[PDB]
Amino acid sequence: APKAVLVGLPGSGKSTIGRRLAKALGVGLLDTDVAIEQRTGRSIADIFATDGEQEFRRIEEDVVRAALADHDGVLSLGGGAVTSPGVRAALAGHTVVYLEISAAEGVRRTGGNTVRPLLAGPDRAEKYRALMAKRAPLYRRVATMRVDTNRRNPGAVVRHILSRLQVPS
Ligand SMILES: O=C(O)C1=C[C@@H](OP(=O)(O)O)[C@@H](O)[C@H](O)C1
Ligand SMILES: [Cl-]
Ligand SMILES: [Cl-]
Ligand SMILES: [Mg+2]
Ligand SMILES: [Mg+2]
Ligand SMILES: [Mg+2]
Repeated sequence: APKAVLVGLPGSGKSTIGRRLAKALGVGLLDTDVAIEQRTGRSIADIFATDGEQEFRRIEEDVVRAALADHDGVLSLGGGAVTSPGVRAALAGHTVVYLEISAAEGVRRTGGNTVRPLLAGPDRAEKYRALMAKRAPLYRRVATMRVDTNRRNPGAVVRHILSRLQVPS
């Protein structure tokens, strides 16, 4: 089972923190989005476009539950995985790190040409605030440690992480 599970919105640092936290703890990183593409042979975008979000969430839930059982390092969950009650259920008892980010920073950090079915222009900032508003309680419900990525250098938020895992609370 994973040493840590990372949850948060797109732009919250899951891939980069994942990377730094993993190096720090000395294990591998798995991203569930990558795992979905591997198992299905399909792009995330294609699944949403052709089969739709609900089918994506079912696939995602199965991949996440498997990953929680089978992987021993750091696991990063796609930003919408916590909307699935079965995912929240499976997270019970794990160490779960919520990477908190404000809308402005999150919006800035997601503004490239990455394909994002749920965060595509125009009015991306409105869409991001909507996701935040809906998902905030769900991240909070599952998380065992929260870290602020808004201002801190990454390598730092991670110190908060490696240090935190280690001592009581
Ligand atoms: O907000 C979402 O529902 C999604 C976030 C993405 O994960 P990241 O947060 O890893 O980009 C990816 O799973 C997909 O585009 C759906
Ligand atoms: Cl790494
Ligand atoms: Cl899901
Ligand atoms: Mg980096
Ligand atoms: Mg893809
Ligand atoms: Mg299916």
